[PDB]
Amino acid sequence: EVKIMVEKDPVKTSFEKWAKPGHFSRTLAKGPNTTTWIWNLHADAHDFDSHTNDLEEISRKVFSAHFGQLAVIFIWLSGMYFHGARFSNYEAWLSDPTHIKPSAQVVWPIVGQKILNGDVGGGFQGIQITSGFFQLWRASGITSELQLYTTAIGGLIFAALMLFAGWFHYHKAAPKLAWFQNVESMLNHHLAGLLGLGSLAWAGHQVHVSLPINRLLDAGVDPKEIPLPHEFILNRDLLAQLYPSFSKGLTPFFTLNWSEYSDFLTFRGGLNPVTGGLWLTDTAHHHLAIAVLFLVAGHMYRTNFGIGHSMKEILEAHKGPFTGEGHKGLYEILTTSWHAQLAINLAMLGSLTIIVAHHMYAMPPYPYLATDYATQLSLFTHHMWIGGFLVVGAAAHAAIFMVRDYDPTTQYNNLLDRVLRHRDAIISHLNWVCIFLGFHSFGLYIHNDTMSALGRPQDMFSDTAIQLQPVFAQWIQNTHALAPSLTAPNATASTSLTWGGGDLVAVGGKVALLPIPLGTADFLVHHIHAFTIHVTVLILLKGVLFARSSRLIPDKANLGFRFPCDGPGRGGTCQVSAWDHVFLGLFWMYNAISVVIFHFSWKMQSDVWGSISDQGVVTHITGGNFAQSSITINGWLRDFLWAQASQVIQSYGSSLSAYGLLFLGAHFVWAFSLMFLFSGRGYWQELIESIVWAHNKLKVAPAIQPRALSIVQGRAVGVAHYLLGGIATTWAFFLARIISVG
Amino acid sequence: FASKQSLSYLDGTLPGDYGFDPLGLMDPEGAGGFIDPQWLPYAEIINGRFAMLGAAGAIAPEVLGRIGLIPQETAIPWFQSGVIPPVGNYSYWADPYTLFVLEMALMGFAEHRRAQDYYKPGSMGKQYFLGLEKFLGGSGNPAYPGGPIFNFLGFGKNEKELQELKVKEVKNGRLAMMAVLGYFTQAIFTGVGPFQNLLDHLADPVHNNVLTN
Amino acid sequence: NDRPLWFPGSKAPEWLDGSLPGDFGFDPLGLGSDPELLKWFVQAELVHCRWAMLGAAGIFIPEALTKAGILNTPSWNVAGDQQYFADPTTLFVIELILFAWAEGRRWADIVNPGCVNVDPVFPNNKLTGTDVGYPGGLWFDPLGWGQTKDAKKLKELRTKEIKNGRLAMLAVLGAVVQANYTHTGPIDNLLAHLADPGHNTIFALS
Amino acid sequence: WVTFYWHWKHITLWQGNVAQFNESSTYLMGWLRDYLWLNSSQLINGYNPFGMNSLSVWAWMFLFGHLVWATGF
Amino acid sequence: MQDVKTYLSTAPVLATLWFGFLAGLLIEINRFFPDALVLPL
Ligand code: CLA
Ligand code: CLA
Ligand SMILES: CC(/C=C/C=C(C)/C=C/[C@@]12O[C@]1(C)C[C@@H](O)CC2(C)C)=C\C=C\C=C(C)\C=C\C=C(C)\C=C\[C@@]12O[C@]1(C)C[C@@H](O)CC2(C)C
Ligand code: SF4
Repeated sequence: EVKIMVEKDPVKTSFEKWAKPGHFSRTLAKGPNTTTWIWNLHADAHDFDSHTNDLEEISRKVFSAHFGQLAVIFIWLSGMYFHGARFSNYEAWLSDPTHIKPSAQVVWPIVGQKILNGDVGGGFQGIQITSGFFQLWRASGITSELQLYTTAIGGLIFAALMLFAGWFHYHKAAPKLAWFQNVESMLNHHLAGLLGLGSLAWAGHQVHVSLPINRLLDAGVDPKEIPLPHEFILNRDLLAQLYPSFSKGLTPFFTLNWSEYSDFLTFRGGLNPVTGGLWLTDTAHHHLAIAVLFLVAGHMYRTNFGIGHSMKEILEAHKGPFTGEGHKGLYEILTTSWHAQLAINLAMLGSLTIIVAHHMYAMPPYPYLATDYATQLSLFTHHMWIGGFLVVGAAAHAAIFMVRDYDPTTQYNNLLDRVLRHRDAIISHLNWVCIFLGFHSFGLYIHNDTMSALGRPQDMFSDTAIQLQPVFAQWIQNTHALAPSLTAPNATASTSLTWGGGDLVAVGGKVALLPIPLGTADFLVHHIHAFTIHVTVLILLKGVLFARSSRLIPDKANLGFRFPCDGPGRGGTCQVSAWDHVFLGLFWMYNAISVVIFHFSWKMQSDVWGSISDQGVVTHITGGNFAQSSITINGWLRDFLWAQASQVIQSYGSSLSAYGLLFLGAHFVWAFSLMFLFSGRGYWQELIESIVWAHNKLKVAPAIQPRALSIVQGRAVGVAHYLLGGIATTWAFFLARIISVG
Repeated sequence: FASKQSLSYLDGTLPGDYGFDPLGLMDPEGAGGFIDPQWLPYAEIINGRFAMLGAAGAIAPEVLGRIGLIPQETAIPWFQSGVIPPVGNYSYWADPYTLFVLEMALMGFAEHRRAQDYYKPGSMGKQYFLGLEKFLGGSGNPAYPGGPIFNFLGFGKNEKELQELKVKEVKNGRLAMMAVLGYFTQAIFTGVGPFQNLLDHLADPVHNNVLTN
Repeated sequence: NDRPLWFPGSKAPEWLDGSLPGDFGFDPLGLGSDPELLKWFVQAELVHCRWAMLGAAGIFIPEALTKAGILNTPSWNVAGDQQYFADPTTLFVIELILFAWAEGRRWADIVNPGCVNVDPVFPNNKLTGTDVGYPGGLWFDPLGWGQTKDAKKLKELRTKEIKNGRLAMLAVLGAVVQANYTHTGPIDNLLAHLADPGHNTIFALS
Repeated sequence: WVTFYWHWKHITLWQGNVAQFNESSTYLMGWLRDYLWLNSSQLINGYNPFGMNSLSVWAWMFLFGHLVWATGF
Repeated sequence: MQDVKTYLSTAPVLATLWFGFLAGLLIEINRFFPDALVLPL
């Protein structure tokens, strides 16, 4: 049944298809009559399922493209490591991580840009990075530039390797469709092999090299006197000097008496009191448990060895009264369509990125991470944006599947059919709840603004006037604050310091974390978050459901997934496809994520961070003005935008000048997007004729006739420039603020 | 003759055709790349040859130095001699790295000719090899070159005894592969050569077997 | 049709046939696929191996004669930082001026074969070469060698030449690399190696 | 653009330091920092958690404008 | 080899080669002749 399947040498490697630019699609392989050929070439350059029709070639192309992407990622990683090795103040940072700003990039002195190499400390001059790579290397046990150089080379090797594979499995030994379809063995190997063995190997590295080196770094010894990471491998006695449990050998693990490993396999909440990060003796135990979890979970599905589940008997068995014929006919969907898999994978990966961004700020896993505010803010914002993009991509690919892979002749299996058969109800109720949330979230802010404007603050929705204390979040905080005493007797402390329990921790001045309060100003913004998320789901789900047909256009699936409009008739049918719904949902995703990152920035600078002095007095950065000034839009205008934007604007003539330049650059790009977002193709196509006339008058008429951008490319360009401008503006503002004041 | 069913390719032809393949790595349906049924027997053959050549040399110094024949240069562990510097190394007439590049230069000639005889059977008997152009033609299977040099004595004349010799060779090669794997592993949980492990097991197995560390 | 290759058992590529000297079928990347580029690359390699012969003879022999206690010329590395009657820029300008003429006439010979053979001052000298790259003539071939039987005395000599020139190229590149790895002369490398070929090699540094 | 130019020129004339416009307008961040960001300190402070003053109405209208403007999009 | 030259004759490759050569030229000029505001001719 399950076996290796390969077709020897299916495509001769050559340069013939390389000289003919358009070769994948026959419609544009002929040549560029007009200039709307250069555009759609790059447009459908990666539309593998559009060039051909057989799943086999599509799957082979997908495989090789994955290999190329992995090679590019490996080149990126090797470059980051080589820069940390050659142009970084890492060794100087290790001797004083609380007074040396990280930096791993230097600039050539050519045109006066030399001043971008600011004084970061340690006798170095370069741009201050915020990737958090220094903390990651300190937590990994890396303690010398040499140990970076090597791994850089290592990465490069893998890069080449990946490229080789990418060529091989398309040109010498490419599989056939029947091989990719074995999803049972694929999941078996990704659970047991990739995640399980990977976690086990990292737990091994931790428990062997990362624990003793980091412990000796916490004891205050010089990073040069620390023995090399192999002196703890060929000397169990030198390692047992810190964790004497190693003196007991590998015997406790095999006699099930491994409760004596409590030295390096701990269960302790809170953060390390000197590094402001998690206990590596805890993360080692965590990885050791996760590894065996994924390993025993990688034996569920059936292969050619008789035992195991089959993910078709599992599906059909779930078929209730309310839901027609259950999950029947879904195993046929997710093994004969690459899009219905990409949708689920993108949705789950985006949600997981959001979970990661929420967890890492609250439980700092790297030493001296919660101290460096710039890194902790960038790692939140970047990951939030990535997740917000991935979820919209999931929506788009679900729409694509519904448009050109769905068919009813087999989808009489009343689960997808049933949800398709009450879309007019799903979207109606989602619309109503969106309206309700929008009103009961934004009208409260408008109320507060009008009251504070009418000289009557006593009628506001503040924490002094009518209160809206979120009781459920407070109860959850109080419940997790008491867990290490009742509902977690073995855990020494709560999982995080953000819960109301616990106390403050300092890393030499600046504060790392403390219990976070929750008042009305948090109630309002959480409801605003819910409202924006709901509107985004509304747009995307409406597009996905009405991707096939609607009352307006009953044969929309014949038109396709991507098309501008079905005429100016029926009153007007502009922006009626699913691609246009993704276009419209990108802006609301941008809105939502921008509000989230503003929330996080202000709340952290106001109620979390700061610099404590002796006797315990702690003064936050802004001064705790979030609970009172964030209830009115004017407060977000002056106390957040106007006030905090005072660092970037006056950064000229300093090491933070590039942020001040990119502020205005991103403003220009954002405003430039409006030219494409507001205008239309006809005006520009007409205007181009009056320029072609002047060209013909002087015999400079090009042979590739200059047509204007299509109605869909205009929208694509507009949304791309809009997102670039907005995100780059927020990037520059956030960095120029937090680098100087954090 | 058991532990698997002779599905469609382990009929009984090859020397050592015990019909054992629970995964199906010789299945001729998907065969491209390196797991075709013509590369796997060859790979097993010469991996077993190298294991037979290594599982003897791993113990030879340690067992010879106990007879007092060799001077006290024979590293009682097979690994304290150059092959791994950090756990001990012996000083020879040259750097281990120049020894390594000399070994690679001498082995490139020894291996590229064999590769060309596998990929191109009749070749390596046409191009004038320097000095005495020797008759090293591909006399039959790329795993049994025959010849007046690779068969000094001509041991094995007709099909019966030659097939017996072949199956003996593949069985000894599998045994030697398992032996060198055991060397590699038990050099970690003990910290001493394999012959010393055997001696300490002969001392008393109740307190010196694997279940003591 | 019988000829030895750079890789026994392989097949010579289609664009290589052993007609031109020094041919061993070595062209993995296919850099000489079309003849329009082959007729250029052969001249490139010829001029290259000749210049490399000259450079190797200029680098290695004076170094030995300096170490042999005979000559006293400085090392080949720092022959630029010496005392000559004119600045290096002036000598370089004079070199370029003198070389423009020769290399232009050679270029015209390569592009249009035979278009440039007669002395433009005394129009009777008439260089005697016939194949591009081997200009012949009393100036470039005084001893008459070079005009012999069609093959086995000409082709043999030309391949025996390119065989030496490739070795010279490798040797001079190696001298260049060694003069930066080990900051000594190229003959000191050989001396230190022969003194202890076991421990004295490229691995004796890192 | 015309009204921005006129208003900044005359603000700097009436205050007393014409040499702020005469020197901070030749680049573009000067317009964003010395005209827009600087002259907005009493506008947005028309009302705050500490009270309100005569400019409050404008501090409303100002924000109002933005809303309507954004709704156009 | 002919198709390699044809591919190198494409629009993006010639564009990036030209713009990179021009960037190198301008960068060298500015590294050797910096802060040029008035033509001294
Ligand atoms: C796992 C990730 C993933 C994968 C594999 C795909 C794969 C695919 N997508 Mg898709 N997509 C994704 C994520 C992904 N997408 C996400 C996250 C979104 C949400 C934004 C979308 C939104 C989307 C739409 C709306 C469409 C696709 C389409 C496609 C198909 C053709 C793509 C193509 O030819 O593009 C070619 C690539 C380009 C033309 C590059 C454009 C340049 C980008 C827009 C700018 C990049 C900016 C950069 C970061 C910095 C700018 C500055 C610098 C340039 C100077 C292909 C199957 C199309 C289709 O028809 O599917 C069949 C289609 O219409 N996707
Ligand atoms: C600031 C600009 C702005 C505003 C206010 C809105 C408002 C709205 N958009 Mg929206 N939109 C905008 C820009 C804006 N959009 C842009 C630029 C785009 C392009 C990407 C879109 C794209 C877009 C899509 C694709 C969708 C929406 C939807 C919605 C509605 C969500 C329902 C809701 O929350 O109702 C709450 C409404 C408000 C908070 C408006 C203010 C109401 C005030 C507070 C009450 C005033 C009291 C009283 C009535 C005044 C009487 C006056 C009288 C006395 C004279 C809502 C009407 C969704 C929709 O239709 O869902 C229903 C939807 O699907 N929009
Ligand atoms: C010309 C040359 C040397 C010239 C030396 C000169 C002028 C001497 C200069 C000096 O005297 C002066 C001036 C001053 C002295 O005081 C010092 C020096 C400086 C020493 C070397 C060429 C050196 C050139 C070398 C070594 C080239 C090696 C190229 C190889 C092996 C290419 C192989 C391939 O191209 C093929 C064949 C086919 C493809 O399909 C595959 C690949 C691999 C791409
Ligand atoms: S978009 Fe194209 S189609 Fe839709 S209305 Fe405007 S013009 Fe008519």
